[PDB]
Amino acid sequence: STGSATTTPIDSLDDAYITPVQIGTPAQTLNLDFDTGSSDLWVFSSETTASEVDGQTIYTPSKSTTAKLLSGATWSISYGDGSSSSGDVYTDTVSVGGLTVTGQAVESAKKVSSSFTEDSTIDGLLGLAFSTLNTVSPTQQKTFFDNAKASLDSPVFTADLGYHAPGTYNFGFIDTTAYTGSITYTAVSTKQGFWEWTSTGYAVGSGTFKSTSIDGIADTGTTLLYLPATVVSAYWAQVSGAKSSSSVGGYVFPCSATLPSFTFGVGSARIVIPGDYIDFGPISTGSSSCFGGIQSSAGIGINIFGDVALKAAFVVFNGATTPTLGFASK
Repeated sequence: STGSATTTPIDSLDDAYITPVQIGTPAQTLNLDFDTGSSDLWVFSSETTASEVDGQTIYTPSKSTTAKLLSGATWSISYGDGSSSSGDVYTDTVSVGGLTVTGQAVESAKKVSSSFTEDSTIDGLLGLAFSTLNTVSPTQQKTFFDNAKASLDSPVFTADLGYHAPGTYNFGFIDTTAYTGSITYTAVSTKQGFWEWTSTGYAVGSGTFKSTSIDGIADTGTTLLYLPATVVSAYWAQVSGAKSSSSVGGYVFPCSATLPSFTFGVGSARIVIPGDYIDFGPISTGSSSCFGGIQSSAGIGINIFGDVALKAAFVVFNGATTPTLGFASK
């Protein structure tokens, strides 16, 4: 089997992407944030505290004839951005772009943190990291991909995120029309439950390539590119007027400035992030100060190849017995 679904930016800055997901019988369609940096499929629901729901579409398990309580199961998650959610668990039928999993754990939120409430466009998350990170207790649950894997034509999914435009998540096949050149595959460590890999270096604009190992995660659920402070400083030093603002919480730059591209290494191959992808607009409405899309990972504890990086490539998440990651230009 295979599946193919369009993913759509939530706003004009590509702050996140939402993909429609069918849950239950008859189908309830929710727009979920596909997150290769986590491993829970959780949704706003009829059980979510009413004051914490503000425009989201909810899953109502009582209206699904295939929903079954996962008795005794609870879940609770906190994300790198400080947001969180928790609740109980049902199993139900979940379909993405034509691909159907029966008995998928659907984690129903009883509580969500303010950032989730305040974002009306995201109805939940669909985790695509390794199932070892799943928070369901007492019995850890499998991700949608893990459940589908054995049935897929090939045990892979791909992320093809658009710049200020829709893109595509495919399951079970590689669309050879969706990228240019070849796909370069690189080793993955699953030791932290992430799609963790090592970039071979970077360049800033037309500058020479610096060969240096950068361990980080391929994370579709993180908006920006977070790299070591040395790398980030080298980038922003090439932008007139850029500075790190402690009050704002990262590098900002005048929108009159021209942003250089940023290249990262995948083996001997190179992915070029165009300068425009690194502009995240005014820090506040009407401000001449713009927020940068490359920021320091110092104090996160890990480097994150988030959407800024991933949307510059066609990315293969290869879930073979020894997982690997593939990157192609497009």
